[PDB]
Amino acid sequence: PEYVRVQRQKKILSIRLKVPPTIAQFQYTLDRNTAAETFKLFNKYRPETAAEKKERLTKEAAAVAEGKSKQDASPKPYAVKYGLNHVVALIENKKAKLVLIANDVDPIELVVFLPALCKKMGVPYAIVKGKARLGTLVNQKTSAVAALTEVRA
Amino acid sequence: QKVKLPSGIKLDVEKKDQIPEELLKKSTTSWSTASVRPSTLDIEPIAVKEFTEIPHAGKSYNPNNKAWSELINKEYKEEKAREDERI
Amino acid sequence: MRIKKKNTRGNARNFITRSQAVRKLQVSLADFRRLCIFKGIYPREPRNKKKANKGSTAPTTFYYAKDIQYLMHEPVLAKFREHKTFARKLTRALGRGEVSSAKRLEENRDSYTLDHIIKERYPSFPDAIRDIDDALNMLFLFSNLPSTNQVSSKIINDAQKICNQWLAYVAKERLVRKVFVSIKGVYYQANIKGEEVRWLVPFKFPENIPSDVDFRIMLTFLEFYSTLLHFVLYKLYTDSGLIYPPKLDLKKDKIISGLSSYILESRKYDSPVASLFSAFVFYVSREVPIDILEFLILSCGGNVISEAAMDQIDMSKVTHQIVDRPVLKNKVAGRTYIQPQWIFDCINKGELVPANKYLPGEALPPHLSPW
Amino acid sequence: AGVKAYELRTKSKEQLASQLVDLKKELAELKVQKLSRPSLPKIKTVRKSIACVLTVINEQQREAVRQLYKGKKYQPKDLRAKKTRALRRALTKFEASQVTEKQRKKQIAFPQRKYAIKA
Amino acid sequence: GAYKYLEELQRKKQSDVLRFLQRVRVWEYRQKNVIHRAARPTRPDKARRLGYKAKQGFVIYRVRVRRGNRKRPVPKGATYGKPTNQGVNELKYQRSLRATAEERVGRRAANLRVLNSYWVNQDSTYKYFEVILVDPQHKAIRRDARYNWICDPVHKHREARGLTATGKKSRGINKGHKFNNTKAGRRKTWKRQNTLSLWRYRK
RNA sequence: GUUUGACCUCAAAUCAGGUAGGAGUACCCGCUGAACUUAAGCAUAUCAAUAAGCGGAGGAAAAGAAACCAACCGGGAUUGCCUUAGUAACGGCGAGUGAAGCGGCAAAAGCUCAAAUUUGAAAUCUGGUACCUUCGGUGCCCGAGUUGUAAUUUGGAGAGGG
RNA sequence: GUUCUUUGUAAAGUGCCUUCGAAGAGUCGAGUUGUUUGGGAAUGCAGCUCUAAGUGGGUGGUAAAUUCCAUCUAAAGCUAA
RNA sequence: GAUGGGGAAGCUCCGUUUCAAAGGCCUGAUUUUAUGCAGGCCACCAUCGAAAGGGAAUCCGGUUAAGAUUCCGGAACCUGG
Repeated sequence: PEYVRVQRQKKILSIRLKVPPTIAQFQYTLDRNTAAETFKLFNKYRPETAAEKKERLTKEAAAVAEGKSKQDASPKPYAVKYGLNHVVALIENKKAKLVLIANDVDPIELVVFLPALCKKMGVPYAIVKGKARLGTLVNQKTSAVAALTEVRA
Repeated sequence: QKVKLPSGIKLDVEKKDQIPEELLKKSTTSWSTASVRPSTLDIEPIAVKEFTEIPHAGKSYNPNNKAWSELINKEYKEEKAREDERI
Repeated sequence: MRIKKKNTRGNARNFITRSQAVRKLQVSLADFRRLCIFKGIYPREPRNKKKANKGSTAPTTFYYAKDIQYLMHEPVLAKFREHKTFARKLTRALGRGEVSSAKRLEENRDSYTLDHIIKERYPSFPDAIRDIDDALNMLFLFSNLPSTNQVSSKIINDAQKICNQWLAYVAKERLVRKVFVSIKGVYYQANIKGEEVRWLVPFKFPENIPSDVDFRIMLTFLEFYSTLLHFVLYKLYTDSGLIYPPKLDLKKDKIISGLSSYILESRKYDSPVASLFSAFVFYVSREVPIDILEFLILSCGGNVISEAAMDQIDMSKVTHQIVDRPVLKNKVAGRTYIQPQWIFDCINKGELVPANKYLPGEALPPHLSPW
Repeated sequence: AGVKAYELRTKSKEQLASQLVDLKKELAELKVQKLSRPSLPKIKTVRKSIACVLTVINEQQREAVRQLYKGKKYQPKDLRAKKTRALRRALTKFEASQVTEKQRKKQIAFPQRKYAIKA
Repeated sequence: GAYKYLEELQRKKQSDVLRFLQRVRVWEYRQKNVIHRAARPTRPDKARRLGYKAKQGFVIYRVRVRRGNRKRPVPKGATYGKPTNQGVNELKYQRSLRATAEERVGRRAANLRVLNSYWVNQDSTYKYFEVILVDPQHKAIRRDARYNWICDPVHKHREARGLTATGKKSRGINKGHKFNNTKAGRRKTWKRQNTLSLWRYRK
């Protein structure tokens, strides 16, 4: 089919052309063993899901009105930061200890600046393989970038 | 007290007299859904072989010899035909 | 009208092939075979085959097109499609992981059940009590055999409970007219409101799965007949008129697990077999089969004590002692000593025979079927 | 002459079906007389009597149908209000009195005040 | 944010990074149909400022248009008139190609309304435009007051009357002494100033 | 693991629910576009940015809160009338063509996104389904969405801190 | 005019001080071609080639350079009479 | 002469099996994953266009103010089941 032909040829078209150096820094990427060790760390810091969020709202009403507190009884939340705009904003503060950047993404221009920007600020960035993988840890279909700003002792 | 129409639009009612007789009988939507169970379901499946559910009474434990012998003699004739056809 | 073309009309219309059925339904062959047992649409011979199949002489399964047009609707068929999605959406939950969303998806679902399809196929109670004969064999078959892959325990532990319900109704209400022990287990007969019902309990011995036979058919037949016998036992219990389903004492269940467990409770007999063995107390020995004796002694109303119960841990009022050993030592002067043949011979006549005959270690009068 | 509408509403649905068939037979008897004659004045009433019965049978059916579809989203298109086509499109009172959350605060803080020039 | 990095980087079109993307993408687009549906914006920043929002009933549509001048459709290259008509290939067309792209997707996708359009790529034969359309039947649009105005039936076919950003440029509507011939309408102000007013008591 | 599964893009349904076409066309918004005619007979020109042709709307449309007009002691969204004026300007500076600012009146009304981290919680939304006070509302459940939906902010300002 | 609920240490405005105060690109602009205007050496529009900046940019109805002053804030949008 | 496509500011124009995912047939305890479709086969194309081309099958006799290979009587044949 036409759609199958075009997607295969597009892949072929990329490899035959000389590619500019800022592009194709991607495709050099984190190795499987190092990548596997990264994900252990991030999955422990999975964000609070919608079901849990609903439960957390009910629990605070029972405690907060009756005794005290401004919701402050509830403990601190530690989780990864998934929005591109947010993470770029986290960089430059600069608060972010690790950034993971997906190798893929259809605009491409979206994430080309991020390797260079991280270098200038001196955030320790990585380029983990696959955007769907980043999605899974953050309860999205695809996440584009994921940064972890805080950590348990 | 719900009712499915032929059309399959699920609706809660009280008193099944309240719904009209024409609406449940005739079709409002194009894909109506049965009612009438066919003739061809009600007829029996076809007898291949004859299965006899009543046991022979040679097969009894503690049988009488006239039955128990007649059990062996009838199936010996079944077997020896096949052994002849084998040899 | 113009000239009409050949393989449209007649035998060609009336019948369709299993390929064509499974295509037109859009179901697949695993789940087409299930629906044809629930309905149940059975296969056919056309008389003229070479008209029907275009014209192969070729080995084929035909079905009646009208029977599959009735099947095409059918609100079970939707719940098969709903399951197909539910499985696809569970794989996503695990294949993200993301476990607790799958644990939610497990709980929030509605399994199909055949209740409408029972009560249209059998309308109703004399029609069902006709065919309940055929159900009772297979439940007593599947109750006995050991749990595996292709089966699993829950299907068997359903069948044990559904059968041990059926025994307790027959034991309480006392309907056992003909008994017949065989090599192939034990046949009974019972007159449950008019029509008489034969059924075959196997002996409890640990055997055996051949692995030629298709379970993926027979479990659907079991699932159909399990629900059928639920609706019958619901009616029989309440009309008697006891509570359904009956609760069961656990500390009793841990002694034997059988018919003495289950206890029946509320909100003279048809004779003469019921109220045999009244004012009559049996002490059945270890060696004999408890599972076919206690049933007949309770269903022909008299009291039982088993040796088999004692190992878990009175003999005051005991009259009879059923035992089948070569030598016996020592025997009590008050007590009567017989072999379990006596119980089977007594019920078929319904006289009570003499107990001078039988008795260990003596030879017997033969047995005889009542058929 | 012939049937009245207020009478037919009190009658049951099976009676109205029997009423209609009796009138249709009586119409067919009259059209045999009509071809022999020049003129036959009674035939005007019995055809209007048929029309009165059909209208009452329809009106009994539809009001019953309205009540079982009552209190749910979606209903048959003949039972929905006709209006005109442009009024069928275009925004309902909820999709219009709806205002953004900044504008809602501004009207509370500063509404159109009532005043007058004199004293 | 993404904003400033994307906006700034988009401007450097003849940079080596951007021209590679330009060359790769134009080939991809040429294989596909003339009008076709795009799954997302190619430039998220550019659609966002023109007023795309990533919610249900906001549609992007990629479209291709032939470059160059407007040929007159007279038969056999023949004038039939004065030599003021002149060369036939040199006629220009007063709407833009950007505007012609909005009309074709407007006619394809008739239930939607054309909000705006943004330029994406070009080639000797073909320019490429990514058009941004909104669905006024969808209830996320009809509720919420920021985008309910587009549901009002004065905004049927904005592109055709020329009320889009590209169309208002082409008509020549701005404030000031430059835009006197066209401001309230070109044919309106013509019809105003070429009409004889006559009162009852004659002035 | 030669397996199973995430995503991306692209399809298909008599799938659930919507929506477009055509008519009218005086007025309105665009496109396209003559010739007769008037100039000596005419290729500039004029008729005319007109008729015919095509596309799109509404009770009005379009225009609209300045990348304006000005050179004043400056005015202050847009439209219309009176005036500016047969003026400036254009043109075989021939025939002819031809505005606008200010001034007086009619009417008057102002505002919204994009771009700044909510990160102590996507706070946002369509749909399905069960009840209800049904131009809608509450609960539960599929999805959309972090390649960004809400709240706060539009240059007259404004935001965070005190 | 009457009558029932009151929401709220909630929302909105106001003074002073102190760091920030982000603002739309194959666009603006320029060349050439055709068209258009009273717009005159080019008023507006379109194609094709080139293509910006941020104490910046546009305009100031005569051609350019040098230095000023005035004036608004484009390349997204809604809105009665 | 639709469709897939491609031109055209547009009324519409080209093209007709063409740069299309263009349907409908067989088998299945496809043997284990125990409640989810697996393994194969076939190959061009909508529709309109003949009361004289192609094409299943009926003859005689009777009858009406006006009809008949079409009604009546008898005697035939064709197609599909």
